[PDB]
Amino acid sequence: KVFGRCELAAAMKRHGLDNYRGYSLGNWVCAAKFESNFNTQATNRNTDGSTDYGILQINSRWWCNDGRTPGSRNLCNIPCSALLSSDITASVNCAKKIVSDGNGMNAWVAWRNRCKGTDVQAWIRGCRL
Repeated sequence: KVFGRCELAAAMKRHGLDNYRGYSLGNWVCAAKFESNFNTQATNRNTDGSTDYGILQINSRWWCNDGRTPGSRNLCNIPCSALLSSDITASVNCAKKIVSDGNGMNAWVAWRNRCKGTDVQAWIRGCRL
């Protein structure tokens, strides 16, 4: 599925991301925009044997199990396939786990590079929430 920004904002809010651990909703929408262009199927296969999965491009070394990645920790306790669902349940819960394990949003390279320090509220402006 390719989300729209406001549709994604509303789904992320229903899953509790608005101000989760100090990150206002626009941060999460901005991260998704630049990680995957809102595509739940986005899959980026790296040369270290890991892969980044789904709308938030969560990586298979620490976070989800794909059975092909060296050093696997599976800290979200999910198959990476769950991160490719059209419904964002697994991706949101795993994003929460990343932060609950002491990582900022700085875990998402696209957030660091496209979102941190900008007017991220613009990503939810004019959305029904």
